[PDB]
Amino acid sequence: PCTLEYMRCKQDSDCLAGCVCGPNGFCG
Amino acid sequence: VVGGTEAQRNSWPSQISLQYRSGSSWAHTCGGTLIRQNWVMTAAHCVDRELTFRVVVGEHNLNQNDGTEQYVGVQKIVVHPYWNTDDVAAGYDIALLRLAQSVTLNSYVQLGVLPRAGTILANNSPCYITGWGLTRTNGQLAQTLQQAYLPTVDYAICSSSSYWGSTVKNSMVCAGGDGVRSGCQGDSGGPLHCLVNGQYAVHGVTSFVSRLGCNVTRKPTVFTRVSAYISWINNVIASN
Ligand SMILES: [Ca+2]
Repeated sequence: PCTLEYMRCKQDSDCLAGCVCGPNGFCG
Repeated sequence: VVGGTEAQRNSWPSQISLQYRSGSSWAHTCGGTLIRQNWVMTAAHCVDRELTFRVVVGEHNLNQNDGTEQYVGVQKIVVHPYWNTDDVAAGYDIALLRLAQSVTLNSYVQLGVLPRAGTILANNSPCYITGWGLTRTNGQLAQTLQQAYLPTVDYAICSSSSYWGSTVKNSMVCAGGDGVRSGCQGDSGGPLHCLVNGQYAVHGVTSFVSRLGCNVTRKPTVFTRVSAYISWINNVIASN
């Protein structure tokens, strides 16, 4: 799963659950 | 919200925008439901990051003055004790935010109506998800509040191997999953409004989607079932 919060990130580990950090700097 | 449409302004008066301080401004991260003049219901994961939060009630366009907004800081936060940031699938994705001050109720700002404790909707129940989340995978937040019709997918179907399997619990509500409409990043914590006996009530708190994307066939958007936490919410508010 991947949560539906909108948050900035620098690396995949900055994102929750199975979400990954997109090249635009946000989780998804 | 993917596959939705712009909601009429202030048509979902209990919907709020949860934002965190970003530099010299504020950034929307989640949705939420105003349940008391000084209490907001949202998803626990929306506050996993201990940032500075504020709530915007009566909002429609995140980047334009609509003349109906009220901005109030989040003073206290109560996360469900069983919430585990490392296992969203376990459930308990719910938290209450006590506001710094009580907001003023009017046509644009109204208390959300919650379902009676334990009520579970039948399959294909009429509901709408609302929020400023992405309208497409890899897109940006919606500038205006969006809504999308998302009929429920009952537990029997949703927890079937073809859908979410055991990942979905009875303490959750599934909706959508047609591969076109769904919640997306920025919608978390927001409501899933379902029409029951002429009244729309917030039966869900937006929680998650598939790791494969927001709108994925047989992977309906998953929400925390509000009706499973009525006593919890009351206990938190009563503990004042
Ligand atoms: Ca505005």
